[PDB]
Amino acid sequence: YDRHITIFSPEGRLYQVEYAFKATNQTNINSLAVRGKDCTVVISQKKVPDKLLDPTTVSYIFCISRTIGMVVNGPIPDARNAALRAKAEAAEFRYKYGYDMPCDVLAKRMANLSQIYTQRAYMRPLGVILTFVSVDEELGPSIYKTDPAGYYVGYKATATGPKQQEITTNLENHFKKSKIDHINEESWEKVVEFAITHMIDALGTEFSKNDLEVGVATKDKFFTLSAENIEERLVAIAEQD
Amino acid sequence: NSVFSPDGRNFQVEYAVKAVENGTTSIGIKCNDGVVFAVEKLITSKLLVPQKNVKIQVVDRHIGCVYSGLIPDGRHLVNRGREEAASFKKLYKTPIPIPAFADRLGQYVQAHTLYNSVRPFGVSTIFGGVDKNGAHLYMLEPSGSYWGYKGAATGKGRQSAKAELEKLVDHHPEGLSAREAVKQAAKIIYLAHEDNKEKDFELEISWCSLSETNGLHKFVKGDLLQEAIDFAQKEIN
Amino acid sequence: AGLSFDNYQRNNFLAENSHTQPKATSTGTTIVGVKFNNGVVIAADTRSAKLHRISPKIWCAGAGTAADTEAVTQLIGSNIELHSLYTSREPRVVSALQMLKQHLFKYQGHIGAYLIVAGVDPTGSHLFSIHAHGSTDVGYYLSLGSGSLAAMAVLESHWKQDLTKEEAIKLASDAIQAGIWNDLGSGSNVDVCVMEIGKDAEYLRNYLTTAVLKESIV
Amino acid sequence: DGHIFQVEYALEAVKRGTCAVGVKGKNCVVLGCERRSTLKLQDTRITPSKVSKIDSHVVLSFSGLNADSRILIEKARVEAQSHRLTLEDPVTVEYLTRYVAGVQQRYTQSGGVRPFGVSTLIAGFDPRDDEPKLYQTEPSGIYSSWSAQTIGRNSKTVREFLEKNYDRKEPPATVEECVKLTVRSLLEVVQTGAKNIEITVVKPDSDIVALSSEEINQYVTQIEQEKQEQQEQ
Amino acid sequence: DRHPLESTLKNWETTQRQRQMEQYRQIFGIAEPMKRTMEMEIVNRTDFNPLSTNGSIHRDILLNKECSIDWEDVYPGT
Amino acid sequence: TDRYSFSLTTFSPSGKLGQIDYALTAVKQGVTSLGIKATNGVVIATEKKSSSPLAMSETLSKVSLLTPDIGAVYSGMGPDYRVLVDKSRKVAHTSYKRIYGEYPPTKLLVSEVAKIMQEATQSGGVRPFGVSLLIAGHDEFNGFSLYQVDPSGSYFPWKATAIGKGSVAAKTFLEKRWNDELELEDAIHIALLTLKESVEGEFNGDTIELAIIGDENPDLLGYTGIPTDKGPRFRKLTSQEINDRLEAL
Amino acid sequence: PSSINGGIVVAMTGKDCVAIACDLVSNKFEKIFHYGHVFLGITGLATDVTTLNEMFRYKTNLYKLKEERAIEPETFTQLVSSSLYERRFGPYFVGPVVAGINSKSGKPFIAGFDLIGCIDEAKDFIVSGTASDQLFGMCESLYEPNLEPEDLFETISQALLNAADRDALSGWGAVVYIIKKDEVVKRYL
Amino acid sequence: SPEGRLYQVEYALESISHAGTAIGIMASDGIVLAAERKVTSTLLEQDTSTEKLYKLNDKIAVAVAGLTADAEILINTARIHAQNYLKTYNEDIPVEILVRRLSDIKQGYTQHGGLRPFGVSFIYAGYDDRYGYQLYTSNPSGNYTGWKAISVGANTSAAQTLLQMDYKDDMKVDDAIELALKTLSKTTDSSALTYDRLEFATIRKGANDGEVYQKIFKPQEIKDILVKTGIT
Amino acid sequence: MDIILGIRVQDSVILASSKDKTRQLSPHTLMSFAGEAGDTVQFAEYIQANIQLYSIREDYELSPQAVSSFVRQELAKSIRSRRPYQVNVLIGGYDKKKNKPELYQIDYLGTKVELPYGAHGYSGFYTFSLLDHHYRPDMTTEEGLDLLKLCVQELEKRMPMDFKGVIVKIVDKDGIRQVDDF
Repeated sequence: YDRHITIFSPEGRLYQVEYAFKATNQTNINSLAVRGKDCTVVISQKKVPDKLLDPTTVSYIFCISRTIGMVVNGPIPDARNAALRAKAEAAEFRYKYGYDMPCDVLAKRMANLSQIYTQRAYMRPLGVILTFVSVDEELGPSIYKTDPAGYYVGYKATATGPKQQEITTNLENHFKKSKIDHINEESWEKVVEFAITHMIDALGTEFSKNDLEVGVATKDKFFTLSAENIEERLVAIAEQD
Repeated sequence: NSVFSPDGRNFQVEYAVKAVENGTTSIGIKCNDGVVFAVEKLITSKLLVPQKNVKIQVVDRHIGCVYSGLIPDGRHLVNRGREEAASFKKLYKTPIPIPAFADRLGQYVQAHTLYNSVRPFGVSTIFGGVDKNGAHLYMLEPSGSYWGYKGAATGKGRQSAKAELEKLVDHHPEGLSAREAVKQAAKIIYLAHEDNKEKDFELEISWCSLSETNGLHKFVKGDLLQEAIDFAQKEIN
Repeated sequence: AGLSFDNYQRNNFLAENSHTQPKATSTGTTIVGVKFNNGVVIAADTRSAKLHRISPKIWCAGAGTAADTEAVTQLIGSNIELHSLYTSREPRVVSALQMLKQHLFKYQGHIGAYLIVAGVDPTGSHLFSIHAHGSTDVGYYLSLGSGSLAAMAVLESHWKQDLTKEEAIKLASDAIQAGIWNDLGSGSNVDVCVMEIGKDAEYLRNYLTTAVLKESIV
Repeated sequence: DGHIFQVEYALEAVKRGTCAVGVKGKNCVVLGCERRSTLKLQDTRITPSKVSKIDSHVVLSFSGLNADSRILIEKARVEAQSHRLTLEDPVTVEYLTRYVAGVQQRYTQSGGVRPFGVSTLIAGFDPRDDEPKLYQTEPSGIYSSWSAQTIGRNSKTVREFLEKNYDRKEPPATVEECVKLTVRSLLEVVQTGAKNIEITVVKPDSDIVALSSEEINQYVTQIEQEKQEQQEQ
Repeated sequence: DRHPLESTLKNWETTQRQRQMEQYRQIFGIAEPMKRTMEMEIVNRTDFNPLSTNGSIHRDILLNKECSIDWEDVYPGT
Repeated sequence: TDRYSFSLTTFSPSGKLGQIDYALTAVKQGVTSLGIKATNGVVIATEKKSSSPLAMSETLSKVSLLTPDIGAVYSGMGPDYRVLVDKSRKVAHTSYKRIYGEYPPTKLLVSEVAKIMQEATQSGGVRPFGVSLLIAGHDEFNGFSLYQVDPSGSYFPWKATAIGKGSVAAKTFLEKRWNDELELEDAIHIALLTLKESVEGEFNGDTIELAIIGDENPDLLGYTGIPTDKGPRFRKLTSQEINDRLEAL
Repeated sequence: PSSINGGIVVAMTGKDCVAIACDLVSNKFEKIFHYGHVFLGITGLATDVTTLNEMFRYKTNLYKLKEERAIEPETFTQLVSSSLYERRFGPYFVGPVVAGINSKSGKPFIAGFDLIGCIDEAKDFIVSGTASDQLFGMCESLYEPNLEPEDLFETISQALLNAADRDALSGWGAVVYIIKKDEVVKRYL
Repeated sequence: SPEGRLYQVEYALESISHAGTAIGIMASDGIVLAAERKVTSTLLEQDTSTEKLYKLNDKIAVAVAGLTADAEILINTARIHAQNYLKTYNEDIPVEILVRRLSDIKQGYTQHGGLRPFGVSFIYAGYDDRYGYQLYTSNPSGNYTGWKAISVGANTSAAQTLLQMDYKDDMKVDDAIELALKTLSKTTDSSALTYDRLEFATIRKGANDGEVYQKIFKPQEIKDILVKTGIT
Repeated sequence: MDIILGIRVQDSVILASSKDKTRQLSPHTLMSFAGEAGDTVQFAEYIQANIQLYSIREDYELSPQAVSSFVRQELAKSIRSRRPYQVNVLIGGYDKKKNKPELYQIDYLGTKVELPYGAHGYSGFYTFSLLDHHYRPDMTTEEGLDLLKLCVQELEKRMPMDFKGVIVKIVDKDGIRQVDDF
């Protein structure tokens, strides 16, 4: 009974949650996010290498209402279900309180729902880590990450997936050195190229318009890139250095 | 009712997919402006009423379904698909986009994979249609996990069938026209039955194409089916 | 649960059978609000307390049934304190406006609170008024209650863009005191508060044969 | 849904609860019971009655769990008074037995609740009737009508003794001889004697009587010298 | 006869959830309201203990009342 | 033998509840938090050992303000603490403040919190909350207090306590230090010393969270002119005021 | 109690003291209840006067059990104000007049309410009852700030004696409670 | 549960058997309750906290052996019923009506599937006019028994031995104090006894003016009964 | 009309009513009432059902005060909603702990008084001037019946309607006694 339901084990553990955490490595996808000066940028390794699939239908970047969006990793069904829970709450906070749902409160609100499934017996945790990004009217560029236990924290930059230790070490060694606590560029054209550069450094593989998914937040909108805009940013890295 | 495992895998989905592996084999082709659905039957007896018997279900004027797994589970999804797409008409006053239909069924099937009191649907569906963007084709699993596709196949015959679906799409860089797919799909279903040919089965094919069906779903009958059989028979011979 | 109607058919019967009912306290007398160069001002008349706080930076002036103005403002003052604590951001005047509009629309004028809402938040400065219907109004200056025609008439005559603190506090006081020169000798003084966009909200109070001896201890 | 063993096991707790016997008479009904030892320091002046009124004309006693017994007596009391309030005549002894059977069967039918560890005797007269009524209900929600019955600890040896001294065609001839048989029945089992016997006697139209420690002594020092006279014989 | 708003507010909370779920059906399809009502069924079914009167802490997260008061949360009818 | 339906936290054969001891083991594994009552105020304290070096560790406030004059801190399940604290803030406004116009005493509000922990142990199908809470605060008549609450919903008043990982080394230090004289200034210094024994990361104004329910603070009320209102007794030590006091160590 | 909405209460404050009177002696339909040191004069329907007595006895006994201290006049003022507002739509037909001494400061307190719980706090005197307009005229003619305990009794008793002066015997009553920090009294004048 | 025997309720009766010790003794003039607080650390505050003894109204008190978290929910449920009885009947709740209501709630958690039983045994003291002074006990099974002198919790049987060999039907309340304290000092396996480790309450007739008078003790009165009784 | 009359002497209460219309709540307590022909009978029986349920459940008599306060509570609790209907209740009992006869009147709004003698019915205006001159705390039961016979004769002198036949009942240490003027 100690491993089938979310109840304290002999060592004070919850094994159901450790199993929802292993579901977050299931897709073999890595995602990366960085704050700029006026933007926040998120990358995901699209990875459809060997199939009859239709890549304009395989995605893990979900926009939430207007100015907010997220990358999910973990199984695609639980990712879409988490997106449904994230778009309904941003839409009804905007009804109740008369202003646009701030990302900090959406991350808290998704983390508190995950505390239900983390205490109840008859409900299962979602097997996903949710990485919310936006540019707030107060705190500016924002990253917040939520996990199957209902824990959440804001970030300067973050990585999630099988290879997150590599990406996080390369990010840390950059912020440790430039000492700004964000990527110091005035436009999203240079923060996507920093993000793709440091992702290609960490995975050990170069990227194409077929290995990449990219989303950008700026204070007017969250927008996913099309594969032709990723093509400009690949041509621009290759041209620069 | 048993809901996570040491691999982070949903135990009751490990069981519910075993039914798909024992269901009737089927193929869907996304043609250059349409979808073609094709299937192998299980004629255990002549008692099976021909014509009355059908595997490819109408979900809406522009949408169809073929599925492998437990029959009441799939019948319930076809019934919920008929409710779902009709709910779109009754508010948005237009036919539903196929990716919206596919997401609504993915969210529906995923719902039962959560709680320790309901069953993961033991059925894989291939579904698709033609809409204001064009043709679309999607395959949905017992896990809830679905995605778009150039062509797909599922049920008993899946490995020989998927080897032939690659031999379509690697061989033609555009894929294929709706009237070519009617021939080419039948080649696969009689080929993938190689390990069961000590029993016989009926070919059934249906389609929707913006040109060849006016963008409305129709069955493939008579001379086209007979020409596809005369193709599939010369190709397997 | 909640606000009950327990004695609704009994009190209609008691009032029908001549047992004439106690009278609720009605504040009919003027409230004004005046937006200015760096903030907002609101003020009200007193006779025998009419300014209520939703949050340190968001204040109401009340008119109509006095217990309803104190009850709804402090209920929304609880929801907004809880919402400020829940979100960890300073509360917004537009949140107060939505909560009051939604709440007075739960009721249907049954609750008789008439309300001028003014404040500051991380967006800037704001000034609105809610009626018992759940109707809303917005403006650079507003008034409600019995002095409202005379107080608005003065506010149009004197208001400017770039109006400063001392000018606005004079004008709010003259806009009330025109509304008290009409029927003068009944009330006096003016409660005013001033919400400077960078600073604490500032509140100014009154700104002008031996009978029977049977006994026991209890 | 539980499992049926739970009903057999409930009934094993009923066997470890103290003895209770009831008998019909020609013109009365009696219930009587093995009242446990009152422990030293237990308060005499309020000591539990073991037999309980449901109204003036229905009376009940149990074996098994004394906690579960409160709840069935109190579900029965509220049904009796709510019935009189809603239907303008007092509850019949069989209707009360059908309501107690209804709740006992409800806890035996539901898998989310244990069934009561309580069997009961239920006795009385119907309103305006002089046929004495007697019943027996069980953890299973089953019930039956009786002339004489016993439940609880050693109840088989009392059933032996009743089959050796009572006749369905010819009850103990009048309310005095009900007491002789029922006291002598309990004296087969209650080895500490007249402290441990408790008896309550009911007659047509709402007369109900608790016999004191003095009358049960008068019956025990009547049955005892009849035993001596039979030993000298 | 009766107070005008007596029944208007009697059914209010269920009337509001009913209307919220009807919009979720219309916009997000059949699955989303079914998911919400299943969680509500699990939380009403499981958390029965007779002495409870604060409802449950988890239904406040599902109803989205986790930091907001009605007069009905100030005055339980009891 | 148990087998008794789906009931959780059931009685083992030795009479232990069992599930709750594993919740105390979750509490015992969590990062230390502690508090001290002085003569003129109370202190509450904890450590924010980081969940990533790229995190904004200002977004996870481990110390929370239940109401003006009342605060809190914990060890164990952070999600469980946060939900108990959204309910604790709500129940103070509903049951007490909206009837009586005052905020509830610490004795009252600790019973309200402990009730939710007790009722999550008697219902089926919910594990205990894996947290121990400290609550500190002030009231007109009762004066100042510190409380501890365990997963069971048992609670008690303390003079000083420490919960979570370091708690035996912290409680031997607190008995060796606590005295009836204490001024709030020296109490903050004893709290800073005690977390500096228990810390495994770096110690600075970013890795320690520390607060105090002491004097009234009218500069924090956010408004002036009503004479009576006292000013929330809230002085959560920001990282600079902490680094000023860490100059002493 | 008949013509019962005519029942009156005068409340008044003096140097470290208070005084709540009410017409009756008849010692019938008494309307000045004590909940520890706090006194609640009630005026209006005798059914609501006694319903409210039981209701505040319930709430105060629970308060005293829960909180381990008696209810202070301010907290009783808030409790009666919120509790009367719970009946917003069919209110109690009353004007309560709370009184006592705030036990921590030693200060006098009085307040009155309207039927939905609005608080009148006045630092001199308070009146309630449907025809007491005459008695407000009386009391404003004769109050003086900071009166001593026995002269407080003299002024509140002269307020009462000047009211309704057709018959001062048989149907005349005035229960002058005088409320101080240690001992409270009840004169049946 | 199995073989005609309750297993969880037998484990709840075992759960109370660690839970400190509590005695109650009745006398012709009134009732004594006394109890031992289990916890001791210099940092746990010894004034203000009722650990064991609780008022339900003036005339009725309860002593707890068991989980205090469990006890407090039942105590509040009885306080509501006692004031709701007083609001209904204008007269103080008879002690039996209260101990029956709490005993039924404790049977309800014993039978219901989802619910563990409450791990608390209560001794009740109170006065009412039906029987005068009454002393009762109510265990985790929901059964209740009336007693002249009783104990619950740790060393139940050893304490009931000393009550049985010292008690008399006609003593007054001052004689019960020395026996209840000496019963505790003979029942404390904890090494020695102190004014902070005790809790005490008495219910008495007072002025005979229809009074009932509970005497909530302090660290000053309990110190005095210790040195008066024979420990210093 | 349907007059009720109640008179309290040293050691009895005498309850009287026009020609049913009383309940023995306990063998030491009564409740003669008057009002609208429907709801008063359901209220009288609902009161008898709970008071009798307590009487069974404890085997203990609830005091005349405590049933009087119960009756005022259930009347208030059923005046909420619906609308006030015309009813009056006299509770006449004997208290066996205090050794006193007791008489409470409760009008339809829930106003509970305790007075020497009480009536409901508009011809009651005749009786109060007759009962102010003779009422005495020291009276014995037969002085009670003598007061009553004066009242019924003057009620009859002033009522040519069907006022014939009061039903009269006495409550004391010996319980309910039904008794005659005749």
